Amino acid sequence: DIVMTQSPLSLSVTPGEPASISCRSSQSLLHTNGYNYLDWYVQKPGQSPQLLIYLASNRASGVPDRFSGSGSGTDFTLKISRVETEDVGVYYCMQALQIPRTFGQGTKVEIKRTVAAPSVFIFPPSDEQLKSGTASVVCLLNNFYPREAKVQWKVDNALQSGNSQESVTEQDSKDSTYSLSSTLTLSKADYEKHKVYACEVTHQGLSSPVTKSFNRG
Amino acid sequence: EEQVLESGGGLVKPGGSLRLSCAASGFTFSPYSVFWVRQAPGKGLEWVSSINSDSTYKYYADSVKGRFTISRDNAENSIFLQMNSLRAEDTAVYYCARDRSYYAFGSLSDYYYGLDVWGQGTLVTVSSASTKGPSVFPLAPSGTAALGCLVKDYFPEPVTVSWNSGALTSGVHTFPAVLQSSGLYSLSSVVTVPSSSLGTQTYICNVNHKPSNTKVDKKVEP
Repeated sequence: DIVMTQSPLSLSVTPGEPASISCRSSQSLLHTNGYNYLDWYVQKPGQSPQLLIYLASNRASGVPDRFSGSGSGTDFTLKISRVETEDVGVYYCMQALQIPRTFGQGTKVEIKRTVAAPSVFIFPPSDEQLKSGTASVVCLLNNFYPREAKVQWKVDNALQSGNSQESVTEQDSKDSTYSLSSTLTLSKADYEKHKVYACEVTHQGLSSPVTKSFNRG
Repeated sequence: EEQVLESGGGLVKPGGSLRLSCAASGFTFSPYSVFWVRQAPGKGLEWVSSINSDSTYKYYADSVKGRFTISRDNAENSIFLQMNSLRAEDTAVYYCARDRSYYAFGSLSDYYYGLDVWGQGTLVTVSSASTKGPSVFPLAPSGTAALGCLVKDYFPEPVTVSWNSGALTSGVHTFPAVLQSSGLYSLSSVVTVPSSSLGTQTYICNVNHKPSNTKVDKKVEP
């Protein structure tokens, strides 16, 4: 079959700056009719995948003119001349020379913006949840950049390990920020034994870590 | 030609069967080859199957050969993918896509355009685990206040969360579901609102889990 490889696998670009993604095939995509059978697609958070470029260098109708493609044989490039905030997504090349159709790994495009510290909130478990026998404590980091953050849980000043999970949103298409949840899970029995619950957040945008805390349990 | 919609996806046990459908809106499928492409959990795109305009050329990825069968019906303006002997690793979002090219009478077009109309996708989950509807808990607000709903212990994906019947969208973040140790999913949906509104505005999260036919509303109050 034909194997497709993209480089890089991740890009971070300031709005207004150009971005380039390379695609390499394991054999030539140049057909004897003179055309190169390489497409580019984009998949954005919660949307139908979109055709950007076909036959290596042709922009599909409806696609902004900031997009162009080039290359021949086994080496191809998608270029975005001036990135916009809505360009966040994953970009794939696909060869259309042979069956099976094959895709590159995907290249994630992130929009670079100025550093933004998270707003932090902590939520004790509801009285309602405690009836289930489990207690979830939720720490929310809202609207921050960059994505990297450390969240540390302490229970009566004892550091927690192995009992929390994180989830992060896709980058916002307008403000280029992320939000993150950290959820600490313990038995109602263990929750009710301790008094102070705290999440400490460490982030590029915070000169010193921020702690949010509550008393109960 | 403007849209397609995939349906038929859901939870099935390994060894089981499902039939997916892809229906065209705003154009007719008849002139075109149609492709199925899937995306396994947090991974990239992989081609599954294709069928040409008159059904003489049906192609399948090696991984599904002999297990999947593609077909089409003009009267219904639809393409179908019958999936038999399902495997755990068939778990994926399945997309249908119209190729606008002319294919002569098979894999290579001299009049190529490409896959220009794709659907939103339908999730197929292949697992021995049982369906379970979520429990929904409020995240009560303690300037700007944050509040939310914890949507806990459900299977399979997906759930949908809205706020105030869709009236509240600004400031909403619904987190990607995370698989817990138990093999059940959990997520939170949060929104920020004015602290001064808490006494006079109602906040209700609307949670829908189609796979278990559960629909829950939860009032979030201080």
